[PDB]
Amino acid sequence: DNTLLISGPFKVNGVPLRRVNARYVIATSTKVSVEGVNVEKFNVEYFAVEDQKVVDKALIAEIKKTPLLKQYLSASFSLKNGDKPHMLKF
Amino acid sequence: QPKIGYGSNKKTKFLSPSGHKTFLVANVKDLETLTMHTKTYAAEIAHNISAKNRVVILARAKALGIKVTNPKGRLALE
Amino acid sequence: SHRLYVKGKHLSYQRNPNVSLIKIEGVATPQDAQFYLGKRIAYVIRVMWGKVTRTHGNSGVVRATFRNNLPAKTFGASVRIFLYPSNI
Amino acid sequence: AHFKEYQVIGRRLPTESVPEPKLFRMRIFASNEVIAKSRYWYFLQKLHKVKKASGEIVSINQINEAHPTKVKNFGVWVRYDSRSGTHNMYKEIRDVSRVAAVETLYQDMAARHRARFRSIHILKVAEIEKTADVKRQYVKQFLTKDLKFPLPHRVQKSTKTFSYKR
Amino acid sequence: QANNFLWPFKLSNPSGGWGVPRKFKHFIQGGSFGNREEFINKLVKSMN
Amino acid sequence: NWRLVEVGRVVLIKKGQSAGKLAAIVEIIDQKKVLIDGPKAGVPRQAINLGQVVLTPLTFALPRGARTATVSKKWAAAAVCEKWAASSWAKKIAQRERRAALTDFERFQVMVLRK
Amino acid sequence: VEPVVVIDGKGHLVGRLASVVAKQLLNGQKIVVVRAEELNISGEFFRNKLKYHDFLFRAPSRIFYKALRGMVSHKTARGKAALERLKVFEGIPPPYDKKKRVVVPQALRVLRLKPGRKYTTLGKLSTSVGWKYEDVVAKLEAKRKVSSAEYYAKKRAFTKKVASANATAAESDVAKQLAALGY
RNA sequence: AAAUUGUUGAAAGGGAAGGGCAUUUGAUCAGACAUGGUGUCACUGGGCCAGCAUCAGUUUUGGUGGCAGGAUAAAUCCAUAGGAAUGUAGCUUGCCUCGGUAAGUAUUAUAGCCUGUGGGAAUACUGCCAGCUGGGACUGAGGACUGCGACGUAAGUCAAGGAUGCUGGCAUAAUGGUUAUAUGCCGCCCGUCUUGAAA
RNA sequence: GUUCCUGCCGAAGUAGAGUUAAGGUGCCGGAAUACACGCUCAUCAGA
Ligand SMILES: [Mg+2]
Ligand SMILES: [Mg+2]
Ligand SMILES: [Mg+2]
Ligand SMILES: [Mg+2]
Ligand SMILES: [Mg+2]
Ligand SMILES: [Mg+2]
Ligand SMILES: [Mg+2]
Ligand SMILES: [Mg+2]
Ligand SMILES: [Mg+2]
Ligand SMILES: [Mg+2]
Ligand SMILES: [Mg+2]
Repeated sequence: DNTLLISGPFKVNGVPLRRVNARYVIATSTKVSVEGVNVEKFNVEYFAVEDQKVVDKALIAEIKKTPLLKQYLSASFSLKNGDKPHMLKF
Repeated sequence: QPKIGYGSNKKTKFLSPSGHKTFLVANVKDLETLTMHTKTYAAEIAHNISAKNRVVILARAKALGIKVTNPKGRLALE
Repeated sequence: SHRLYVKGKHLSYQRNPNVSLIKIEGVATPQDAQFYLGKRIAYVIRVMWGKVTRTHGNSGVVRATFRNNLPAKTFGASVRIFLYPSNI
Repeated sequence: AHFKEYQVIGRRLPTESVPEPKLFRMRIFASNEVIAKSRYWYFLQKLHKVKKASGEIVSINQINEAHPTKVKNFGVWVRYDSRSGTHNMYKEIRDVSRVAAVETLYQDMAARHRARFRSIHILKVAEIEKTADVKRQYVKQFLTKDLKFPLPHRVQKSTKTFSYKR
Repeated sequence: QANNFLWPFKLSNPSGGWGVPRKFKHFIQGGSFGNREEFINKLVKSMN
Repeated sequence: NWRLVEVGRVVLIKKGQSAGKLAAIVEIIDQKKVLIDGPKAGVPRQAINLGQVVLTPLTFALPRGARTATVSKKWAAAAVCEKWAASSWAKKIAQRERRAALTDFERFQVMVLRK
Repeated sequence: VEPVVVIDGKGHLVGRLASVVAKQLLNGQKIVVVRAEELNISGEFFRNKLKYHDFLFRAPSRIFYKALRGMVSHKTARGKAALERLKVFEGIPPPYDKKKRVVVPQALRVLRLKPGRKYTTLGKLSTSVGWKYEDVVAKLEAKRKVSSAEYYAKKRAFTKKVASANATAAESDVAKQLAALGY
């Protein structure tokens, strides 16, 4: 149904599993490998805790390898003065 | 400055915001000509009708289910 | 801070009350303004919503269309331009 | 537009009991081929009686610069009518290519004499192989050894409405 | 017959522009009108 | 010291197709225009008005009217690339382009390290 | 970029400064003008004199206010609002004497008027047309310049302290490691 | 009877009454889904609104791919004989701040350069593509089917003779109207004239 | 002297989007106080 599925993880930043519209989202160039988490069961009709824990364990496992990523996901983002989005590489 | 280019669309011409074309009505017999065209037309009681006749016209219009554009005129003000 | 937008000024009308000219900070060239096309504008309590349509001139001023036209007393008033709908 | 040089040759049509008439070659400077052909014709009626109908173009060709790396000294001959009377002029332009030299020539001529491209007529552009034949002084200025001078008009636009620093 | 069958083409003004600032001189003189030969292709595509 | 246009004066193209590339002047056409070749940088040899280009303090020996191969050899011998890299101006240019290059995650790393 | 912009009047042309300020006000920016007595006008002294006369407020600030009001459509609501946004003063009154004052390059006389061309100082014009306060303002300005010299000495000391602090920060590791890694 | 004049009464205001503009504070009025059904407060269908997806028309803006032509670009590069000065490498002479100075031959040497001239090409420009892919903006006109089509083994499906689908909210609201003071700014006899408009 | 409103034919239109001529880009006013040349500031400067 064209709703992207996202996890905080709730462990890291307190954002649970949720549906988000694609156009209201910016994509950064940094990646994590999603192969660890399987992400087949939950679907659109399902949305109409334990699953989030299962997903979060696998995703944290990959998060640990990259330095400082947990801190990045924990903190929020905002535009400071003098920040021009068009130059800003996200 | 008025000119033909300002002319309104035919399908929307002569239409009130309620969507009913106004038709003048003098008596019950003229009201009954609008029996089924309740969607297309709405009745308007003429200025020269007496108060006694207006209540009869309103009752018959309610019975027929025809919208009256100016009820409570000369039975109420404004 | 919780700002996820850039507050921009409303300059004037196109000269046409329907179209409004918006000056956005830190935008000197049309190329810089090309990023902001399609973004949602919000004049702020009551809020009127709109969107950025196209660039205007070489100074980086952009055209904007609101659902209801601005009252013309807001020339120089502060106006918000959000990042969504994002194209990045 | 930015100029282009063109070799143009036209035969002026064969007729009965007339052998193939001599090829009339010229070197036009024009933005495009069409203007070059028309310039060729316009030049040709002056030399002798012709017309577009009475003749044809044999070969239009673009000629690029042989050495667009080397800086060269060109002697340019210009003739035009200050409307009532017409007079010659010899200028010397230091430039890398013949076409760029002609571009600068036309800019300078329009600046100094209020004359258009149509009014101006170019005879012949010649490269000067050896220096000390440069009779003009302003060109001879730049041939001195170890030439050095500072940048003039150094001041630039502020680009901001209000400057705190000055 | 085939050409007459075609209706005269209705063309918008060129998207890029007319080129020279002033149109009303002949092509060699530096204006829009006149015989421009192959360069018509550049103009028409901009207009179409 | 004085910044002078002369044969062997290395210069930087502030605007153009190059969008910033070092070149060495080989010959001076006139006051407003000069001929430059940047064989290491990759800019083609060309005549340019001095308005587009800004001079740099560095200089090196160069015969006037030298061809591109000769200018490349002289550039290599002078090693003006390393000299430019040493200068604070080149460091500032690299600084600013690095500033734009950073990602939001990298910017957050910067913020954390600052604290 | 600031809630309020304080523009010095010295070495500026009335028309260009007024146009720039009027444009800023129409965009909502609040601007205050000070030291308008030493504002400049192109031409000769007589011509500006007779211009202000064929208009005939004597103060330089009022002349600047008229010149700026000529830009703005004051009779409209928007123009009136732009006008209350403006402030003009002869000399620097408090509290702006403690705030640095920007310069508009577009209206600078040094950058605009060619050497060897007659100009006119608005203070002399205002005094000639009947503004009998040019004398008191000059003494206040002299006192302000003495205070500004003291402030400049303090600022030089502050810059020396800033240099020492910058040196101190240099021998710290974290900034150096951050710069090498990124930013 | 109008037109006109005078006394008395009420109100506002200021030397004229007077307007327009802005702000201020208030007072007062209008503001549906009576949503069709089901279930033991929950779900479902219609209509209004907001967003998104996929399309169609119109144009705008990028990025990028392929191909043809030219002097099969011309340069450059590597070659390459001849030639020169803006005359290198040196030697010689005079004088020498004992290291630089001055100019005679010097045609490549402890620099280079220009022509003839061989090879290999690249790039630039022009032109074509019924080549891809991205971001914008305005339009959604039509109301059972019919046509040209495309693909589908086939059945059927579609971007093919004009917009449909998904998500969310859908009201004492969203808001809209009227009226009154106070505060200040501007204007301020009338006609014409004027710009676009007072002036 | 003029001749209710609208439309039509003819010597010698309304609204949205885009493009563009003539023009213009200090402000009122929408557009570079952009570039590049030659000039000129004259007691008739010059719009
Ligand atoms: Mg009546
Ligand atoms: Mg355009
Ligand atoms: Mg009283
Ligand atoms: Mg489309
Ligand atoms: Mg097109
Ligand atoms: Mg190819
Ligand atoms: Mg090829
Ligand atoms: Mg050679
Ligand atoms: Mg060859
Ligand atoms: Mg597209
Ligand atoms: Mg139209």
